[PDB]
Amino acid sequence: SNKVIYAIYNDDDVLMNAVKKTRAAHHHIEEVFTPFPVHGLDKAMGLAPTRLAICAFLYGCVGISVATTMMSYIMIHDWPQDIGGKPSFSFIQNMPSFVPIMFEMTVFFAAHLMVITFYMRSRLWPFKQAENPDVRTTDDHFLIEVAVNDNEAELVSFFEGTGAVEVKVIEK
Amino acid sequence: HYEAPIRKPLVIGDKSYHDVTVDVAAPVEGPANKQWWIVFTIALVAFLWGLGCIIYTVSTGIGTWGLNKTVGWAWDITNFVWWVGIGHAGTLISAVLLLFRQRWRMAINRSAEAMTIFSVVQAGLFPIIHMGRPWLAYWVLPIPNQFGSLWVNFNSPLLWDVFAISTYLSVSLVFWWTGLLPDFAMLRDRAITPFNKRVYSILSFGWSGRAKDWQRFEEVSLVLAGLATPLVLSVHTIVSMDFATSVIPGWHTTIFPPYFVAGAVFSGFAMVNTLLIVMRKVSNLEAYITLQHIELMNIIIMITGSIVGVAYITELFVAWYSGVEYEQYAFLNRATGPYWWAYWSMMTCNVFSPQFMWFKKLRTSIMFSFIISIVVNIGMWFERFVIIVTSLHRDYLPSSWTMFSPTFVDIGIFIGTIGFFFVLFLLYSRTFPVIAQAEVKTILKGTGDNYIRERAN
Amino acid sequence: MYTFSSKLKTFSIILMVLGLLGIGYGFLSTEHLNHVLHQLQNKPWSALYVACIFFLLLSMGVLAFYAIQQVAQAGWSPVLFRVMQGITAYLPAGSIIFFIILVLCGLHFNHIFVWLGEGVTDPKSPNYDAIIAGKSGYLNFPFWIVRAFIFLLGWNIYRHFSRKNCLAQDEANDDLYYKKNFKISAGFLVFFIVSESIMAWDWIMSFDPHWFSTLFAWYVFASFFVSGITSIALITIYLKSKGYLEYVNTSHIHDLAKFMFGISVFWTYLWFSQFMLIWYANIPEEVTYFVTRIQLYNLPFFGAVVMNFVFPLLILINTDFKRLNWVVVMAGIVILLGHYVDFFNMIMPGTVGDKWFIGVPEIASILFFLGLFIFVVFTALTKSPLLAKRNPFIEESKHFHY
Repeated sequence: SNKVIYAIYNDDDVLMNAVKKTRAAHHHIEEVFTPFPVHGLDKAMGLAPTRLAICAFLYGCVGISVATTMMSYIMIHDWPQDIGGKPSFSFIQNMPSFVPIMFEMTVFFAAHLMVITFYMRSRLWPFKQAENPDVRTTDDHFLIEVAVNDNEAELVSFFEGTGAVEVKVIEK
Repeated sequence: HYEAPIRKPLVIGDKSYHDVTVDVAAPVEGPANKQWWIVFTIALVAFLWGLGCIIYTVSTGIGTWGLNKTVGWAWDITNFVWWVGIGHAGTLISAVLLLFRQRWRMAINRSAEAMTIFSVVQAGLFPIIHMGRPWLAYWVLPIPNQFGSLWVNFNSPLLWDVFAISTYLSVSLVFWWTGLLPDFAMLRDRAITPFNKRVYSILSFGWSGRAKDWQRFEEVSLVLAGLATPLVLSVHTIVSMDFATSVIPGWHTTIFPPYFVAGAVFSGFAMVNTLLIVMRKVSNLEAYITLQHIELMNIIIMITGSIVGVAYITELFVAWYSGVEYEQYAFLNRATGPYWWAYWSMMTCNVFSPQFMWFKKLRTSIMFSFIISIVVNIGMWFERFVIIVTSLHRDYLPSSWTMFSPTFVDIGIFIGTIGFFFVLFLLYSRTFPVIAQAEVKTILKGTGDNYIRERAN
Repeated sequence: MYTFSSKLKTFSIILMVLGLLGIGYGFLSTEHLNHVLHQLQNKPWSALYVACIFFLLLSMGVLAFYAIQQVAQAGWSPVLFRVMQGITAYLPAGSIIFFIILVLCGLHFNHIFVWLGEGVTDPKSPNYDAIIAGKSGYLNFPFWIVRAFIFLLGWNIYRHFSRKNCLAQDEANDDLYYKKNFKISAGFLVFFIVSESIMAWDWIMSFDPHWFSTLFAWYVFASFFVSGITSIALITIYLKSKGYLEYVNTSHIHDLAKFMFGISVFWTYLWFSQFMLIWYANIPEEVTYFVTRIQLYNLPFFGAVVMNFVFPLLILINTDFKRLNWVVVMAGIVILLGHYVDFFNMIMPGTVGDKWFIGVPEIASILFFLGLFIFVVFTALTKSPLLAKRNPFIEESKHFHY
């Protein structure tokens, strides 16, 4: 039967002051909800860096292996016919004509495989139930939620100091 | 903070957070007027008629077109590359301006994306329609089969084009779509009817905006912008190589891969600028699309126009410098011949239109720039036309010299793609959030005619 | 101000002596030999030409960027403008030497260019070449000199007044010089583009009067513009490590690192498209350009691709690495060497052909101009303080981060 304090703010200025005070006072923040990017929130919270860029680079490497094993099989190891005077003897020979495809494949896989990685790790899909604790937060108002251990009185009195537009204590 | 006093405000009217969301959500939250229905009807009729022409020529024969035994391409691929050129504007605005930290792009990005998703699609019709036996088009793909695993070659730019266009569109579709998640969230939270409630709860994903979610969101957009700029260049270049890799005098060259790209930027922004001019008055979003946005669009157009001009004199110099009679004659044919009017009207538009922008009295004018922006698209249509036609009706072996004239079914199909473009775009403007809220709300405090005045005192 | 090291002086002197001596050394050493002996005599001459045009254009690659940053109203560049001004002090001296070389060709002291030889135009000669003679309306020698000459003034004048007006802006209670320079830089960039196209035709493509190509000048532009950016970065790293720069941090370095990265990729793009469009449809006229390069300059031709693409491709993609001093210095060195090779490759097969080598006369000219360049640039840095005064964007640049 845990309860959660919902601290509702007005601007980023009071969020930064509030977050820094919860860090100094050791109040574990469960979640922070915002209508738009803060550009200093994860820094103040101390959130770990993402790795999505590290995820794609590898996807691009998959793409080039697909492109080169496809064309080096079909064009020179299955039917080595002549289409023009193009030397189809090896893969060094007639290499330049494969570049326009190889390039496009590495971008294709690097792009699409990391976009779906984002959706899978962020849990986003067409019929997912939305999780807004307060409708007003998308358009406006910033929300920092902190779980209650036992001292409701002082945890609230803390949040009644800086940026206290509205403070709620809601079970579950 | 540390902002320079030199810069002008990008947001006009002392607008707050609620002011911005209400302004942008309003056209979505209400009914369309009579004028909208009149225009919509017109665009729809043009489209339906165009479909009739397409069906007719597919079912009866390409010979109904004005194509010749000499001129195999004209108006079909001409319009193909014209639409492709248009569909590079949005991928510049949302990716290149991003990479160069250009704040003013925030009021354009969303409509700029619409410009590519509704124009690449138009271009995608021509690769099929002009085909002799289009119901066999599936043979283009390297799919294992009962013909002894009969494959395709990988040496033709027509195949390279298949990969270029299909992946260009595919990537750009997920890019702009991801950017809609925080904007659909602001519409599902309105839920004025249970129907609309359901619609936006489905259009949006479970996007409860949170610290971590935003962190990842930003990183994804940075990666995709990085990948997008290479695509802008490589896709149009693959299209360019359909002519650059030939043996035909007047086509064989090395300047096309960057030349056609510069032209694509030029024509793309000219198109975008005309829609923004009418948009800011119909939708009443003139407080977001300011004269500084318009002026900056004009400046960019001016710059790329001069690049194109340099390429024109580059080709002429080399032609003279070269000792090849066939190349020199090809340029003489363009200067003086049966299509002289296509060449010279083309040159008139591309040479002089972007040079008016040097004059502040002309550049800073929504009236003047609206007109010029339209003109540019005419000149660029001829740019594509002239290169293809003037180089084919005159070449090796004088006995093969001919003419060229289009028929009503060549014209009609083009009209149809225009009508369809507007059907899609017009509907878009009444159902989608035309200005990104997640983007604007990050600059409202940094710039605007309220906060700057506060900083000055 | 900037205190001179009191060591780089003698360092640059050593380079300007050993290099000079090596140059002097290089000039002390039926119909078959009539070909071969010209290939041999041209070796110590094109060894100098390629060195001069390399550093000449290196300087121009900085001014082009300089003008762009001011026209674009960059909010992070103001703190680095003094360094850039110090670098672009070579141009008004290097351009003198280069011009003199062009004159020496005109006065028949070498056989660097074909169409400048004697008996080419006249039909009453065993040296008559109708193809070249037909291009004499452009290749006419006095026109070539005047046309080349005015391009140097068009660059040097800009450099001179840009600095002059900047210093005037530093000592004023209003603006008027900022806006003056804004207008001037815009004009310069227009001029620059035009002079760039012609320049490449006259100073690089003129080595082979039997060959032409579109998209040549833009390729050339990229081949020096990229190197110009890396030279900017390297000087600021040096000065920063010696304690002469303030308000400079890893975000300024990072921004330059990613800038040079993107444009090095652009160079590769242009290189490939020029090559492939000839290879794909090898109409034999204008194809021997690559035939004689692939068959002779095998490793130079392809090594230039790797060093200017493959190496930085796997370095300057990690944003943490982009903030490291040794990563940036390392990549900068490789890029500079790669573009030297690019100019080497373009010129050498037309002057010496298969007699090429990278021995004493090549190294000597490199070291000579290296020393000269170092001497001039660091001397120039003592004639003006780093970190300009009141400037409309300097306050934000002093707090720039990324």
